[PDB]
Amino acid sequence: HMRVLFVSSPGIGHLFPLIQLAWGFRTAGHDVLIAVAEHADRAAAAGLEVVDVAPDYSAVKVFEQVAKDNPRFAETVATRPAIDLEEWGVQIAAVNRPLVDGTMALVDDYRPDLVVYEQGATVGLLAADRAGVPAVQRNQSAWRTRGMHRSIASFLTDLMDKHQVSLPEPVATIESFPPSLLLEAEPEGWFMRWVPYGGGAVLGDRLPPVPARPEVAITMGTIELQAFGIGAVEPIIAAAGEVDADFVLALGDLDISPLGTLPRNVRAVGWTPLHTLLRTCTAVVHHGGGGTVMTAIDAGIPQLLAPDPRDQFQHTAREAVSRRGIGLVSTSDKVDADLLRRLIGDESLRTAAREVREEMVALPTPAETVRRIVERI
Amino acid sequence: HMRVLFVSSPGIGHLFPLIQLAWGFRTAGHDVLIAVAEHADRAAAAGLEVVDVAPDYSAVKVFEQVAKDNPRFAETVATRPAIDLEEWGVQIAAVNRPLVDGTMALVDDYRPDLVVYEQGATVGLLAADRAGVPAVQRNQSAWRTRGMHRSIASFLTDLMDKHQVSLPEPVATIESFPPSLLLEAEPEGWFMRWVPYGGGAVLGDRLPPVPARPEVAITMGTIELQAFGIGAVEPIIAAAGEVDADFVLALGDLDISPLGTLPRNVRAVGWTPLHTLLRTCTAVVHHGGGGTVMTAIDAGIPQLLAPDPRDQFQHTAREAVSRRGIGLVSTSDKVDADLLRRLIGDESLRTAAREVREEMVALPTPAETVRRIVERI
Repeated sequence: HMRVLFVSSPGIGHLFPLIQLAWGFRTAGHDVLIAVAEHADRAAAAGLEVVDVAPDYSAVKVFEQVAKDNPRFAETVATRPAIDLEEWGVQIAAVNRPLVDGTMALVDDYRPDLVVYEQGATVGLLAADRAGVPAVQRNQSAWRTRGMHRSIASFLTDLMDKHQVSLPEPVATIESFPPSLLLEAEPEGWFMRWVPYGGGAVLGDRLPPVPARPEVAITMGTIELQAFGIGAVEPIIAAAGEVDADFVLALGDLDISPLGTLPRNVRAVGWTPLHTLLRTCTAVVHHGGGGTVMTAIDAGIPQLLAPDPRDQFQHTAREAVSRRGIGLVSTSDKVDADLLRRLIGDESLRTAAREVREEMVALPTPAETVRRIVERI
Repeated sequence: HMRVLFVSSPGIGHLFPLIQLAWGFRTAGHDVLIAVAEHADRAAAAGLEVVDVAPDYSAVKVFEQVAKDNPRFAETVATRPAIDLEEWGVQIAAVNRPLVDGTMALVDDYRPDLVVYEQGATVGLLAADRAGVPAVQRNQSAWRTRGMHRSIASFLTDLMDKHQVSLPEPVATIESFPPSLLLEAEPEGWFMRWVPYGGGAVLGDRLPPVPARPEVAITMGTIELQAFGIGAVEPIIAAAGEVDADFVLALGDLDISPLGTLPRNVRAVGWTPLHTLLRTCTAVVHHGGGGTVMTAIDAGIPQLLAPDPRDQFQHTAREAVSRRGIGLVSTSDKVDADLLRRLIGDESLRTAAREVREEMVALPTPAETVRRIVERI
């Protein structure tokens, strides 16, 4: 019987792919606690206990750290898209820094027997050293770890001296993507079936009705929405109204009006978990998160990755999708009618999506992975 | 791979002990949906998808329906404590009635492969018949099922004709209480380790501090409080005032001002999940729900059951706690200093509580139970 600690640093997509593992551990009878520094209420709403290890976290202070430690990062590495996380070390370090004091304090109080952390959260690894216990890493997308944690730690040495901690290696790394979506393996890389989680939902007095014609979903994460705004979507909706398919627009629960008068074959829909919405869908157009890519795979439908041109974090997803052939890649500004027509019509996309789905289902479930983890330690 | 439907009828204690099973199924890769008729938001806050199968549910329309089907009930059976759930058939039927149309509709749309329902939710069993699939029952306390479902169904004949359904037997019944707390077995009764669930929480910037002195938890549930009122607890606190020990008063989210000044050895505390609170407690005084009894066992501490004298559903819990010796029984009006002193000092209570805890922990976890259920079907 164990006390297990889940560590998630701030950033899009970081939290949710930990939930199934946290529940897996709880339903196996272990004590489970999550440490986060944003969206603590979101972790609670998955029925979990959460400690906010940095109530004073500030994206502005994160950038001041970077300006201090690498004055030229902003006008160099940051202007082009991430292809390797280690080169973003100075910044990931800046993100991890404000979490350190509180995480160390938490590890002292809670005395975890194990630490599970998301990839971008080196603090997870230092937490595991402070406790002297095994750490298990959780990957959200196609990003290879390589030397990122050493790079990151190099920018946190004052903090590592203060807490007398050193940098260990995780005993296992759990991928989100199936083998054929990855070209290079992680050290001690473990594969795990993706089980979509998007938050709980009161769906209504019934299940969402099955639509007259099976629809194409155009969806945008409420956090990806804040940054780029509604500007991105117009050119996609405009494209859609020139296509032989019915489209459904899932922009969360945002005011749909300032877009304008929606094309007759595009209908807006209130928020539901993505996986709920896709059971009635034939394809999906989205921003390009690894979570979504996988949730689309779970639906066995083809997809189109169309992030805004200014998203610096969409590369690794794109290559995976292109190379394996489960979908199409473009940018939000570049989407046209012909591309959407190809999404619905190019059968080789569906064949692949279905083939990968079959590949992913054969992989260990969260429940089985918990079991494998316990045995390994 | 299966679609699994969870059915919970209105009533204190009905929903929560389904959560661990729902999570267990989801983490094993299955589709999971909860059907409720009250507190749909609570089920969502455990990260699940919920359908409200009776948006117009009314405790008042319920009371009227029994006042029609059995006018003598309201002043006979309802005035003395349930010793037998079957005797309450007319009312349990009334409670299930408004859920039938919606649940039948849901089963047609969702096509579940398996139904899991809490004990007082006969509709679960009719839903399983509609689908032609196995049902598994979940018990929350010591109540024996015996002939309750047949008695309940006998009041729902018009609705069974309408939906062309018959009443099946569950293929298994999952107990909340461990063997030595039970005198009589369910047919195909299975035992399962209790893993406390009270809802997620943002605990703060740290874990609740370990207190100066070890404390006796005086607790009462938020919904339990809406029924009985906050005055039902003055006496217990007054008593505590006169005991050379320390108490922590935990009354959910409730405004606590109506109790006025508290004795210097009783301290109020904001809401956390029960299991979190009891980590540092040495004993617990509570209203007597089966969930709470089991959460106290999981803490391995002795307990005192002090329900309001007007709680008609207290009996089965009482006998289990008395007979096994894991705690003391009284009513809220009757609690005195000497009884509290006994709670803290009678070592035989701790020995038994610890003994039962060891018995419970050796039972199958919810993860292992899911696995047993799938094998059985």
